[PDB]
Amino acid sequence: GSPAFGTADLSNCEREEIHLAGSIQPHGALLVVSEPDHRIIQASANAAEFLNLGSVLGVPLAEIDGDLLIKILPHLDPTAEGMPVAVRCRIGNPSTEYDGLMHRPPEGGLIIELERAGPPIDLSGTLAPALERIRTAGSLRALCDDTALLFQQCTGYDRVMVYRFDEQGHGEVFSERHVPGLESYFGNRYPSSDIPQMARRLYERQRVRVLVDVSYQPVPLEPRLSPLTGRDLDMSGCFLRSMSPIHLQYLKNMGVRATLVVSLVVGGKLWGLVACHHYLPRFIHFELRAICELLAEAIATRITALESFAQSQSELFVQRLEQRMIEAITREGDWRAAIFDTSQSILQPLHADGCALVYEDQIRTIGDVPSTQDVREIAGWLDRQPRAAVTSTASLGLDVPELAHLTRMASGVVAAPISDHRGEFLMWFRPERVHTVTWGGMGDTPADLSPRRSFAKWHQVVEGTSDPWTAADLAAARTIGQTVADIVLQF
Ligand SMILES: */C=C/C1=C(C)C(=O)N/C1=C\C1=NC(=C\c2[nH]c(/C=C3/NC(=O)C(C=C)=C3C)c(C)c2CCC(=O)O)/C(CCC(=O)O)=C1C
Repeated sequence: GSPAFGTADLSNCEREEIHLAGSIQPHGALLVVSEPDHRIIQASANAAEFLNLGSVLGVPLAEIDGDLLIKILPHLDPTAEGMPVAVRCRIGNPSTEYDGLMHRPPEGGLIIELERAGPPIDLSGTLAPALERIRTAGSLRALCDDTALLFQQCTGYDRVMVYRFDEQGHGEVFSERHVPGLESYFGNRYPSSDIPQMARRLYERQRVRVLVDVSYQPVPLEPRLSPLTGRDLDMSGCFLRSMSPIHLQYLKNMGVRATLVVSLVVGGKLWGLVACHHYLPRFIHFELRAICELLAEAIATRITALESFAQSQSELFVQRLEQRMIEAITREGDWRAAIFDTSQSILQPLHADGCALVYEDQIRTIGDVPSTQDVREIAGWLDRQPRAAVTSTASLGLDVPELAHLTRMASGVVAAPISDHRGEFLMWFRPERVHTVTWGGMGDTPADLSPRRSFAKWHQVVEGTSDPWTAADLAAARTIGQTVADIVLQF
C-alpha cells in the first residue's frame, strides 16, 4: 500500500506518508507536550543543543528555563482565537529568543515548533500597495503576472512561478519572473502526479511551506512514535516538517537549493501555488510569512471576482445575441451572419479554436475545424441515437474510435442541436492539447526527475485529449444552442 516517509520510489510515491515524516528540518526544534499539565513527551533530537537545555524529553514545560509556558497559556483560553498561533519567548541557559508556532494535531497533544527570533521588523509598508495591485488587476493573466513580480520583489527569490492546476490536477507554469540568465519554465506543464494528493491537502492545511536548504540532514523526533497513540505523529500542521527525498531530488536536479511555496486556495480548493525557488540556501524573516498569507488571500479573492466577472460576460454575450439576430434578419433575410465573427466571436464564450454550423445541409466554419466531410461524419454520429441538449467530449477518438483521425483538429467537440429535424447542430472544437504549447522528452528513476521529463510525462498522459469542457463551457453551448433553436422555430 503506502510507503513510510523516507522510503518510496518512483512507482509508489503517490502514497508516500509525507505527513508522517518523523523528522524536521535542522533550523528549528519541535516539542510535543501533553495536556493538561504540559509535560514534554516527544521532541526533535536536536532540541537540547538547539534550545540550550540540559534535558528535554520528559521534563514539564514549566521547569524549562525561560517563559515558553507562560507565553502559550493565553492561547489555550477557550474563548481566545487560538491555534495555529505564533508566540515569542525566551528559552534556555544561555537565554535566547524564539518564534514559536503552536498547534494541536487531532492526536498526540500540543505541538510547539521553535526557530531563532531576529529583531522585530515591520513589513506592512509592503502590503497596501501590493493589495492595490492585486485588487486592481484586470484579468487572470494580468493578476498572475503581477503576482509573480510582486512575490519576487518582496521575497527576493531567484525565480517565482505561479502554477495553475486544471480540472485533472495537472500544472501549468502560468506566470514566471526570474533573474536574467536562468532558463525559463514559463508555459511548462506537468502531470498531476508530480504533486501527490496528500501534498495537495498539505498545501490547503498550511498556506506557507519553507525549505531553507535542499541539503539539510533530517532531525528525527524522539521517540518517533507518539507515546499517546503508539503511532506516528500527525505532522500536517508542522512548519518544520521534513520534505520527501523524492521532491528534494527533483530540486537537486533543477539546481535549486531553497524553496518558499505559497498556496492559492479558491472556494476551498487548491487552485495553484506561488512557487519561489532560490539557487542558494535561503532563510527568511518570520514576519514574511504573514505577508505571504495575506497576499495569497487577496489573490484568491480576486481570482474569484474574475471568474465571476467572466461568468456574467458569457451571460451577456448570450442575451446580447438574441438581438444580434432579432433585427439582423430584418433586411438580409437570414441570421447566420450574426453567428460568424463580427468580433462578437462565437468562439470565445466556450474557449474553442473552431466552430461549425450545420443547417439544412449547409455547413459554415470559423477557426480550426475538421474537413466539412469530417463535420458530416460527426453529424452522422450525433444522429445515431437520441442525445442530450448538449453532447460533449474531450477525447473524441477513444470515446468514438472511428473518429480517431480527427484528433488533430477535434479531440474536443461540444455539439448542441438547433432543432428537431436534427442533422442540424452548432458544433465547437478544440485540438489535441499537445498543440497548445510544444517542447519536451525522456525516461525514469529519481535521478531522471526534471522539468523536461515532467513536460514529457505530461504529453504522454493527455495524449488523446483536449482542454476539458467546463461547467460554464457546457452551460454556454446549452444556452447558446437554445436561443438559436428558439429563433429558428420562429422562422
Ligand atoms: C511520486 C512522487 C513525486 C514525483 C514523481 C514528483 O515529481 N514529485 C513527487 C512528490 C512531491 N512533489 C512535491 C512538490 C512539487 N513537485 C513539483 C513538480 C514540478 N514539476 C515540474 O515540471 C516543475 C518545474 C516546472 C516542478 C517544480 C512541483 C511544481 C511541486 C510544488 C512545489 C514547488 O514548486 O517547489 C511534494 C511536496 C514537497 C513538500 O514537502 O513541500 C512531494 C512529496
